[PDB]
Amino acid sequence: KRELIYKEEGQEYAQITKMLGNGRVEASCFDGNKRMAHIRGKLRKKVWMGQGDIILVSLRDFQDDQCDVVHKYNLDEARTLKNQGELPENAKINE
Amino acid sequence: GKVHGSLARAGKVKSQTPKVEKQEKPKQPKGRAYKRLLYTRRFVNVTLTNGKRKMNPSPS
Amino acid sequence: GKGKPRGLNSARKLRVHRRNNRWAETTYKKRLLGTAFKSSPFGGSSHAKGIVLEKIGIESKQPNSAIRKCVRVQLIKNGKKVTAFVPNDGCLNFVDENDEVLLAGFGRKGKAKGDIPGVRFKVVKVSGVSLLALWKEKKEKPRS
Amino acid sequence: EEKGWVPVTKLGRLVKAGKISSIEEIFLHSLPVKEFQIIDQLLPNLKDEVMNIKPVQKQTRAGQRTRFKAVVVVGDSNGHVGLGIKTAKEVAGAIRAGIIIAKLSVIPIRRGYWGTNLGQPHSLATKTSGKCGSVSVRLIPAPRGSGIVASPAVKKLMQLAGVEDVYTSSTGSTRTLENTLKAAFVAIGNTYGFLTPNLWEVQALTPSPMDVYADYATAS
Amino acid sequence: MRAKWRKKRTRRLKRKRRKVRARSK
Amino acid sequence: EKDPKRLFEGNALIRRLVRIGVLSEDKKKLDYVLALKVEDFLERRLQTQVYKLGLAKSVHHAR
RNA sequence: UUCGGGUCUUGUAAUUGGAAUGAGUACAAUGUAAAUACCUUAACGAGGAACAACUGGAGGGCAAGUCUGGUGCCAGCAGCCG
RNA sequence: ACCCACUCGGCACCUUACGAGAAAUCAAAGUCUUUGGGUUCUGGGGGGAGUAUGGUCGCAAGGCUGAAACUUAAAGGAAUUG
RNA sequence: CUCUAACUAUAAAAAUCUCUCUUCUC
Ligand SMILES: [Mg+2]
Ligand SMILES: [Mg+2]
Ligand SMILES: [Mg+2]
Ligand SMILES: [Mg+2]
Ligand SMILES: [Mg+2]
Ligand SMILES: [Mg+2]
Ligand SMILES: [Mg+2]
Ligand SMILES: [Mg+2]
Ligand SMILES: [Mg+2]
Ligand SMILES: [Mg+2]
Ligand SMILES: [Mg+2]
Repeated sequence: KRELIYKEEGQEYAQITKMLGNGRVEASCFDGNKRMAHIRGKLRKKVWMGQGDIILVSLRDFQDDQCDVVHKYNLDEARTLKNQGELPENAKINE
Repeated sequence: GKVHGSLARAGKVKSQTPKVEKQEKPKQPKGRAYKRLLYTRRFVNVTLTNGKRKMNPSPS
Repeated sequence: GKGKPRGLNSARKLRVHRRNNRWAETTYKKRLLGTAFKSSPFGGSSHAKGIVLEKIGIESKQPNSAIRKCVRVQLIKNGKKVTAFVPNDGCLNFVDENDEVLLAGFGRKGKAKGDIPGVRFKVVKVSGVSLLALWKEKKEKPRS
Repeated sequence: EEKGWVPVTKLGRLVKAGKISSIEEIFLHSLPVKEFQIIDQLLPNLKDEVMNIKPVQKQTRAGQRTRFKAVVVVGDSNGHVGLGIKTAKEVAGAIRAGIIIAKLSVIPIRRGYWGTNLGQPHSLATKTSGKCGSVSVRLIPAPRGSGIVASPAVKKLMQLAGVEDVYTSSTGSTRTLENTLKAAFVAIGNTYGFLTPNLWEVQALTPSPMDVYADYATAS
Repeated sequence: MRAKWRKKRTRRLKRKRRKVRARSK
Repeated sequence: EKDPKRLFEGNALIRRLVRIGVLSEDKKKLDYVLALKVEDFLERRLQTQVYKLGLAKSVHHAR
């Protein structure tokens, strides 16, 4: 059990819209945007991802539309987060 | 945690490096004197004849 | 043997043989086709200044892993648009979009270098002052 | 350095008896050499310079096993050259075996003149070539004092030869060192293997030393 | 890929573009 | 050999080299002047000749 | 025999003194159409002789570190391999 | 018609290196750094691509002629060991 | 130093596959 990672004014939590090739991903970000994110190294083939997950993503302060994955939540931490209210709860994802 | 700050800071490690200040630095002789001093260091004040010249040896 | 013309009065055929064979090596062909001016946004120029449009971060190639801070720029001398890398770590904050930047070559005669694809151009002077000077804080941008 | 050296290879026995003045009487009669103590005894001051220790690998069912090939050149800078390439698991053993091999394959050369012969000929006597793989090496004689114009490896080879001046030219992929050194060594060894026109006279074919001194060999 | 089939694709494209040009005239 | 251009220009070269004295007075042959071993031209520097004459005492002093 | 002469030579203090002069000044003249500038040359003019040599690099090509601190496939570096 | 022996010409074959090459191997792929018998035609890293266009021939399929922009540090040959 | 003989006969199906590649002088 690892502690979940909070946002520190420069990264935000997003929902994978679809899965794109070559390390890209489309992330519906909970800021009213459909951003594009990259597989940050140290995580490419060490932590797998996919459609219908919740990922912490760090935004590029100079280039807006593109951003990079940082940390993903394993079906436990994201539900906790929506319980506190760190994320808008209107996006419903349940298997 | 996984990242201390926000990635792509565009010059991050510059800001977090610990600054250090040049010490007193006695003036090394320059020009002809520099060449004389270096030649004296290498070939007439010979330090290691045990095979390798191994000059500027790491302190260990 | 050595099936090239070899008589004492065979200057023309052998010379034109060379004249047609030289069209194979790339440097000579590029030199005479004049493609260094129609192509190659640097109009045969070692340097050219341009105006910044935005600051895009280009992803590295496969074995390396990093996100190199490049910058788009529209040149003045011919109007064409191109990206350009920003060396010398602490200098993306020096870009200040909509400022003049003096681009040079990038070490590979108009070819992408190493792990930084889609770009072939360095950056040496911005706002008149040198990136090497800015990075080591010997001079400052007047900020016009 | 126990100089016991029980002499196998009858020639060596003669060398032990001190009945050979110099390796000339060997080379003149094309006498094969097998024991390195012979070349140690005759030429007293061999100097060696290992040129490269190349790692070499092979694939077995369990990982990669590695040896090292030492390419060491030996000589005395007075008209005697030799080359030894030898491989072993240990670097030191490899270089020692390469020293032995190079000492066995000592080759004498023909130092000639660029023109207007003077004391102590400086350059080669004839343009001479050699080949190994695609390394095709060429040596052209040099005017006195022009120095050795060659690649680092060939330059060291020429210095070990004693030739103070020779121009070189190599074609092919001289990136490899073993092929380049072997080809250059063959070329420098072919200097005698080329009929120089100042040698019309056919000599009376002096008796071989191990022929006239076959009695002292094979100590019963 | 096998160059036979790449050439076949290219010739299919040639046929399509030639038919388009013929319809244009 | 004996070519008048050879005989004149080479002899002038020898004359200059013995006037400067880098070449010895015995090796005047147009052949020895082909190998000089660059140290020799250094030996005729003003500081070097001063030190060999004295007055210098650790050449840098003279320098 | 505890030593220990230091028996044979090197440097380390980076402390202390006796000499010399340029770079800058500058009387004057020479120089020049007039001039500065150069060559001289009075008087000045060196102790940290602050009168302070930068520019690149230290895995290989390629001389030179497997010393220390920080970052932790991020920042970047890297002409090619990395 | 066979057998023998000799010769001229062709498809070839066997042994071999004393030559060749990177090697597979070649009696020509030799007589080549000891570079020179006469001659035509091809190629200059790999993709783009034998593609775009321009011709040119063809009823048609297409053939011949034939690049660049750009991208890349390899693609490839031969043999060796697993 | 003379020698030209013996033979058998199967093909069912079987797709896909993640990091991480680096060190030899005495
Ligand atoms: Mg990323
Ligand atoms: Mg100063
Ligand atoms: Mg520095
Ligand atoms: Mg450093
Ligand atoms: Mg080095
Ligand atoms: Mg460190
Ligand atoms: Mg650096
Ligand atoms: Mg090509
Ligand atoms: Mg193609
Ligand atoms: Mg057509
Ligand atoms: Mg193969």
